Amino acid sequence: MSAYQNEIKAVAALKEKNGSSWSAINPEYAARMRIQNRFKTGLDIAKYTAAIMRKDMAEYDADSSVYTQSLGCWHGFIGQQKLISIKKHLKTTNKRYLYLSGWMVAALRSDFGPLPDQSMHEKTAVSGLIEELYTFLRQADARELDLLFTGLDAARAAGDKAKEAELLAQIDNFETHVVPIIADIDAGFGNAEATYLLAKKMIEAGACCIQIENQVSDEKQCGHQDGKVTVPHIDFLAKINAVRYAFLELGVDDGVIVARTDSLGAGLTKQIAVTNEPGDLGDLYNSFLDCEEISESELGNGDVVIKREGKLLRPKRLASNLFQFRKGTGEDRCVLDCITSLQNGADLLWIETEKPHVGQIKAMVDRIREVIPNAKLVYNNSPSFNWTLNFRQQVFDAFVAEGKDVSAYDRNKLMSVEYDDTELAKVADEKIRTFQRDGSAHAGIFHHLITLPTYHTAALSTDNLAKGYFADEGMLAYVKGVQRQE
Amino acid sequence: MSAYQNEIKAVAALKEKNGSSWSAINPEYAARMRIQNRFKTGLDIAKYTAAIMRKDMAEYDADSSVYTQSLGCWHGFIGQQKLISIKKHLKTTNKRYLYLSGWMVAALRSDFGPLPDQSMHEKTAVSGLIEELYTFLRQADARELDLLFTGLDAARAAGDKAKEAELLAQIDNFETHVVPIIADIDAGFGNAEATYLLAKKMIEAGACCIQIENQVSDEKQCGHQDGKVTVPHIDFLAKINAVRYAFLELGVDDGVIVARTDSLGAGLTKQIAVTNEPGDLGDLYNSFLDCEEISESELGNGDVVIKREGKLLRPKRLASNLFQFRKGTGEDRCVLDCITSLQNGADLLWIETEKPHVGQIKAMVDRIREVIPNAKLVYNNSPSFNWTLNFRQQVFDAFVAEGKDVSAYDRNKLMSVEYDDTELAKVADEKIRTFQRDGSAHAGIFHHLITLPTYHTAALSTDNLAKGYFADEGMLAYVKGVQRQE
Amino acid sequence: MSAYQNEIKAVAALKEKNGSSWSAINPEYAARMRIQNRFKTGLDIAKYTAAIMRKDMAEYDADSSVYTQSLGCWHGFIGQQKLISIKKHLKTTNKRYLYLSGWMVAALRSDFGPLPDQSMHEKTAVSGLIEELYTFLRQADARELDLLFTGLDAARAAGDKAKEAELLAQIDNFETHVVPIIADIDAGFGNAEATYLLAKKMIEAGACCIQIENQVSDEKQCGHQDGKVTVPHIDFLAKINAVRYAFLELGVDDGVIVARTDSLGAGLTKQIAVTNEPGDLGDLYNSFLDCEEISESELGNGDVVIKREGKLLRPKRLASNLFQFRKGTGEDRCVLDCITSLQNGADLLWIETEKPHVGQIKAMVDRIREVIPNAKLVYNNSPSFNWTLNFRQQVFDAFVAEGKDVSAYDRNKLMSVEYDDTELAKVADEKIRTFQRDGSAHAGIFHHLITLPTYHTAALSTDNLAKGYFADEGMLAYVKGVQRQE
Amino acid sequence: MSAYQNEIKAVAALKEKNGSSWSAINPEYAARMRIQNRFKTGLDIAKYTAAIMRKDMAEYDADSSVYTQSLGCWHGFIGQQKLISIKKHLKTTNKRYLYLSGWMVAALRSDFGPLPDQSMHEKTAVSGLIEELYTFLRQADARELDLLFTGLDAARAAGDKAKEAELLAQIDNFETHVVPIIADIDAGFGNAEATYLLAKKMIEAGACCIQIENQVSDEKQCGHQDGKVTVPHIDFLAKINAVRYAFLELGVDDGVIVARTDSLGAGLTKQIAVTNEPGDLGDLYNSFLDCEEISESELGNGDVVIKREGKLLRPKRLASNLFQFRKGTGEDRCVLDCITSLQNGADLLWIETEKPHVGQIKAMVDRIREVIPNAKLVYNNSPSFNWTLNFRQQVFDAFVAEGKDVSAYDRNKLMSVEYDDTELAKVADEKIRTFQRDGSAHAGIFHHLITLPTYHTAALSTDNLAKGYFADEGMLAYVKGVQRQE
Ligand SMILES: [Ca+2]
Ligand SMILES: [Ca+2]
Ligand SMILES: [Ca+2]
Ligand SMILES: [Ca+2]
Repeated sequence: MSAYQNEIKAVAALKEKNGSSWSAINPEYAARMRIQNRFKTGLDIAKYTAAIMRKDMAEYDADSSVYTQSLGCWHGFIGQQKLISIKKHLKTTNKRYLYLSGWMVAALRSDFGPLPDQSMHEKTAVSGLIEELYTFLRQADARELDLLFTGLDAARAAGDKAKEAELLAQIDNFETHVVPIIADIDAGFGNAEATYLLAKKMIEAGACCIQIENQVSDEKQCGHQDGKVTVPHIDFLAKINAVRYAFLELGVDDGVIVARTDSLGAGLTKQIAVTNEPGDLGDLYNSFLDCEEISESELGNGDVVIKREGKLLRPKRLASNLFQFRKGTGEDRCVLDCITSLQNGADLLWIETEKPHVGQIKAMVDRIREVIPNAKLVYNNSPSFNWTLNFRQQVFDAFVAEGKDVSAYDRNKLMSVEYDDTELAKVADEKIRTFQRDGSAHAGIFHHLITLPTYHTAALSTDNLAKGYFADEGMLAYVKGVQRQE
Repeated sequence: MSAYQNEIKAVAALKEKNGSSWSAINPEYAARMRIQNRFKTGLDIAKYTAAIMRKDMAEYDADSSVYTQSLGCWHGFIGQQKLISIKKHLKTTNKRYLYLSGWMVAALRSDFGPLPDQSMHEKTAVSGLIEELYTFLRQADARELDLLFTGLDAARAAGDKAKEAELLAQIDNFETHVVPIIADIDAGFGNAEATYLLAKKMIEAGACCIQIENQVSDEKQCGHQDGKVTVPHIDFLAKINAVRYAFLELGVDDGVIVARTDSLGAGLTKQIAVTNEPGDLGDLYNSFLDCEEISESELGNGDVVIKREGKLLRPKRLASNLFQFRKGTGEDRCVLDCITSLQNGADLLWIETEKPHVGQIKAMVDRIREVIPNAKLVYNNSPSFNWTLNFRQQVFDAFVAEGKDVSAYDRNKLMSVEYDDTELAKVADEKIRTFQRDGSAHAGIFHHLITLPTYHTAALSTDNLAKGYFADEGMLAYVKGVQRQE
Repeated sequence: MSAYQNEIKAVAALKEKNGSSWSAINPEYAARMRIQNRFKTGLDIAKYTAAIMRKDMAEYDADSSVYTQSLGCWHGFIGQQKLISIKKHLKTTNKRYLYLSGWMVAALRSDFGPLPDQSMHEKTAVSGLIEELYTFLRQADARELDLLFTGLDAARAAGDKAKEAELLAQIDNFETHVVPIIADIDAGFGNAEATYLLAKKMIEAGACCIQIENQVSDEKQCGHQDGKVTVPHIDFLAKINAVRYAFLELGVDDGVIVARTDSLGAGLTKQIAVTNEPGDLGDLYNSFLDCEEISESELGNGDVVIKREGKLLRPKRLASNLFQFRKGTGEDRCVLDCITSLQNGADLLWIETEKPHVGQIKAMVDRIREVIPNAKLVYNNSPSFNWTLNFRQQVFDAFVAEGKDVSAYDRNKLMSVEYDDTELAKVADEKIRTFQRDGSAHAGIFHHLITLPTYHTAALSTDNLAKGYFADEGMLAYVKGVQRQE
Repeated sequence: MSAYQNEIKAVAALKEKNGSSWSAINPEYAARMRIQNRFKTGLDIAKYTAAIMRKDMAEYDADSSVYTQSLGCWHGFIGQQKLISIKKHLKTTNKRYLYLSGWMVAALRSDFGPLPDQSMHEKTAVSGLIEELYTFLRQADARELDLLFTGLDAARAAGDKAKEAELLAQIDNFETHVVPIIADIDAGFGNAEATYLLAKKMIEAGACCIQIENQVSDEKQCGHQDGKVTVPHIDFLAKINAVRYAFLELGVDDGVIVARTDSLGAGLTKQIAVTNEPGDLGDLYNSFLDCEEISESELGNGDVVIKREGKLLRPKRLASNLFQFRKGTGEDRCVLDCITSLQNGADLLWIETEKPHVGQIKAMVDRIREVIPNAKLVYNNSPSFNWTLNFRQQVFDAFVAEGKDVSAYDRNKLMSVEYDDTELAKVADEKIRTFQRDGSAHAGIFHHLITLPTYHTAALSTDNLAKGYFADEGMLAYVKGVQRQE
């Protein structure tokens, strides 16, 4: 028997048990409400979506062409219209997820108004947006099912048996708009206990996947090129553990943790790591510090020094009480971070990079996979990269191997108003088009997202309408720009 | 002295008064924060914007070409990007307002998820959105002023006196993003006391203008063409009075009330109005009831009858306990509604119509203005009208006067895939382009809005990106669709 | 195996399945978190508590001495301390519920500040308080279980096997603080669809029982003694049905609906009920109208008249457009209301009375039970009754039967500073003490509550401390008044 | 002219200006609404209350008997009933403030449910409670004024001119329930920018006084007796500056900053302070570190050492990466903290102590006042001190000076069931009663508060009712315990 039939039977039995006092209750109508509300709680969503993500991860492991994608959405309505569009044009939700952007929560969803991306807003805005996204996806299910039940009644009123049968099949095979979300928790908005508390609220809202990072965003030195600040592994691993316990408490056994490393762009640290024996994680972290040998006499009062390899050394230290890593150690620290995360409870990796470059990320993933062979990445196709410059430049240098042409193209004015229609341009655009496929084939990327794309699409579409409506076009700007497209 | 200078002086004096304990306080830095926060409370916004709207109403009275416009915005970020676009392209905020759409609050901003437009959501979502819109507009001011103060410091560091002087002038003449809002309160979300309470919260959030309606939206009969339900004038006038007292309590002497009538599409009423003498408002309302003379013997048990003009008559009554107005009385009731509103405390009118038709609205406004000569309308350029059909049809019939052509155009397939490039089409589009101007010149329209335009622009722009990104275009859909435009 | 053991086994198996990457996860620690979070969602609470209430209703049906009690609580902390006190002193939660007072939500929990009890506040404050109450009860469970697991670890560290065994038994037999709540939804905060929407949110928050009323609180005439306003049964029954569908959609098959009638104190109605044949519910409702025969000539213009029993009659009508019921029909209308509710989907009754009087309520319940023999009441032991006056007066008149004494007691100054120690006083206090038992034995009362008792206890306890602390007692007022008691 | 008269005149003039369309507006009624809403925004409250606190601080400086008091309140209703009680019994609000307890926000007001006092909850709960407290105080004003205007109308209806005149005087001299609040911001819930953002929201809600602390509450080692963790002065001073800029931006020139030091119970620090020359604040902070001289050969790999007074020393360091201060340096660090705070922008001090002991606090204040002679304290009369033990013990040892008795009293069983009626007990209670007066006379205490007293009073009063109501007393527990007192 179908889910719909089973629910009609179930409500009819309650009606019978309760007798004539329930005479006004219509069992088929109640059944439709039940079918229209498949996911009654956020934890039901979290368990359902966790299983989907685990299946997708296994299918990617078997075939690197079968990867997953998402766009960051800053409101339930934006997520809803994205999933409606996916179903309309692409016919299945399979391999499409939501992304919860901490940047967009800070920029758009705080009671404080727009804030920078430093975990300064009220942390309930994060869990609030997850719940909102799933409320809107569940309502999209309910509306489409209601339309199907309306057509079912119309088929019945016309005695059309074939159409009734096709609609009942569409109802039984209905594809929910509810999909997995990768939810950004920043660094947990506090210590490990605070991380657990927030993760728990995010999972109760429906999240099957939590992304957590090893940086201290509120200590960035904007005046330094690599001004981000990392914590020792023990601090970050404790937060991974806190997120795991939130999943476990709630019964989401399959919950997914994405460990993000910011080490590539982080030249600083607040702490010197505790170390108990040489070669352990504390010692490895401290090994990257930029030190100098200063005689005990040449040392300033209050200077801080560390014993490394039998000598007392002075790590370079800013006025802000931050210590510096040696230049050029970003990649090495990322690889250590990532291996350590997968060895200690993370499920997926995120390496924050400064440009979209398949070879660069492949190099790091190859080093990681010589230790953890199926290590999988979530990759931010960042909206703050200038994709055209990066890729025309990338295709320029790919020429220089046997690129005859080279001299015909400057390399400094490549991004231009008009280098269009050139081979470098059509090829650059093709490399952009295949970037995700190529990174998933060669650099272990399981999931491709853009963090804040719908910030820009909402701004642009508002500007494009306002620009006409308030000026000579008046209502024609709306009719042409909006009404004619839909 | 400029506002900026005055604030530097003011903070320097406090620093001096407090002595060396305030040595770390930088008076110019504090002054910039004060300049960046011109509107410290919502009531400061409400008073500032009320004066703007009153000025605009006076300028429209003197010159019908000088009208005002707004688009409905469903989030602070959408309102913010609209005002940023206005300033970028059109160089002034003058004559541009915000509109708070009750439909979009119901559809998008409730803790219940999407709801129909029946005042069923939590009413604090309405005031919450007003505050959010003004938080985002105030932040846009702060960000642009911060950029100007940054350029001021750079001019000073370069010893560039002319540029320093130009920037100080740009700071002193800065045009705020804060503009008036026309805020939809539906029918007040309750009785007159409840209306006052909500209005007060909306005005405290910054609203200088409240739009209130005479319908009972939660009693619509969707099964009737003119299924809306009105209340007797005494009920509606009490709510106008409640809104006035909220403005007065808060000191917003100049607050604006828009009285919306739904009578054109309302064929029903729940109440029979109390009347004390013939010809008063109660009697006029009841005069429009659709009655029939039934002998006391021919009357059903429990039937309800009214004495009109010396006879007992039975008003037509639905099973839902609603009474029917005579067909064709919509316009007459609208004119009575509107005259009554302006005679009893409203400032502006809104006549809800079923199509964008200048002659139709002019006819009603002419009747109103023979009593109230400067009566002014707020006109919803409704997004649910098919603008192309309506206006090609309107231009078809404008031909038929001496429109030779007529026979060359069907009138039933006018809206078409390809009647484009015809004279009827180019002319229809021109009529759309000039619709607002023409209605403001001929039909007393002070303000033109669209209620839910940014619902559609957000949906469309999300669909247009998703359609490519998740299919073969991948990142090229974002680079082309988004990054290349901005 | 115990729940605790089963959860340790379950987490150990996941740890084994996942391998050394989960080495830091402690299965017993995770198991404790699971035991400490028995009720992971509000719907789990609603189903658990609904079964308790159904069991209690059956046990009351078998034995009228086994009734249930609650106190209204206005904050999660108040509910929590009530349940902690119950467990400490009375050793079981059995037969004790929570009550959610709509009056206290209006007075205390609105974003508007204190409001009168007219459903004018934001309706999400109602569901919000249910969730808060259950959050605090769940946290009380977690804290007490954490203390038991701490003692378990201490027993183990001391090698005390008997104590370890007793603590494991206390953990396996732990009695949750989570109990049923009777949740006031007023009249649904809107129409039937709105009622469904709010009920659904209240049930998702944990409520197994919803109390809904047939009055229109925002139309009370405070200037009339019996100034409340009722709706026809069809309107109220539609709202009962809406609440049932919310329970059914959510899978809370056992959900309980309390139908409250306000007819005893309601002399008015806004509507004249639709009636299709004599004797139906519409006709019965209209039968109670106070009408007068006026000749068609003697009738005012616009007067409204109804055909009852072959004649045209004019129901008495206020300027407010409300119709009057005949005096002395309150009880008859209550009995009709109640029978109708139980015949059409309600589970329990609430008859709002003007004084605590067992005989008065028994009279109505006897009439109801001659139709519905097991009809059960929820009875508000109202805090706005003067219990001492009512009951000394009640005991005075119980004397007058063969009460010799009568002359020794005035009857007008009975409530007095000093009629204490009299037989009338000690007996009046005893009648108060046994009031609930007696009403449950003789008047069908399944549940006794007080609506807003913790409003008064919080006010009193704050006043009693402030009165001393800020005056000569200083810190001694706190030490004596607070610290010495606990 | 009175405020009331002036407002009647003001509204009558608007009515006249607007003409007959405002005929329904009653100017006296509107005037009453204005009088009933004296404080239209939180910033109006903050400026009004800041001036009160500054006046009180000056009056305390002139006379140490004129000090101020508050009780922590966890809900607007609790604060409201406290101020109502003050006005009823003590006839003026003068010298009584509110206290906003961060502990009670964590324990009671978070969306997460009860949390420990570690700034882990959503920070908007803090500002939310300030706004709620002032909403309830403003409503208490409105209700009492409404009662006075009702009596005014009754006097007029009786032609009683003397009573009309007395009521108008009571209206013109009405004492608002709105008083200053000392608002706990913990350590700012983040860095200095985050502190500013939250302070701004708290001041906009009405707070004229912000209390900020130098500890890192989320790093406490509960396993250490003095397990709190401090930050170097530069970090704390930056947060003082952030709070000052919030006051200044908002125009609250008179805003008060309370700098709380936790150094007395803090034996740890996460950071070693940056120092530029000997004797500066960084060097002074580091001077308190507990170091040991270890030969470069005897040092572990990765050990951290500091140069102090020409030698390399190893500060004691926990596995948690925290450094230890020398035992017995708590008082010295408190005195440095406090002097530094008043020298760098704080207005008042708070020294967190472990027992209520006038001599102990006087000792520290004397050291502070030899540098800052009018330094003033806010003193927490902590509810977690056992006041009876501490003070019977204090009075026991005050005997031992020439206390003959000594031998008659043990000193270990002093707190007892029955040492009552002894001279030590009556004297201990008298010392408790005069503790605040004595500390204000001898130890510079301007303000005495209890942090979480209404947590306990609400728990106790709920338990005391539940204990009877649910057991044999039934309704008599409410009538006796509640109804008879009020
Ligand atoms: Ca992030
Ligand atoms: Ca509306
Ligand atoms: Ca109620
Ligand atoms: Ca604190």
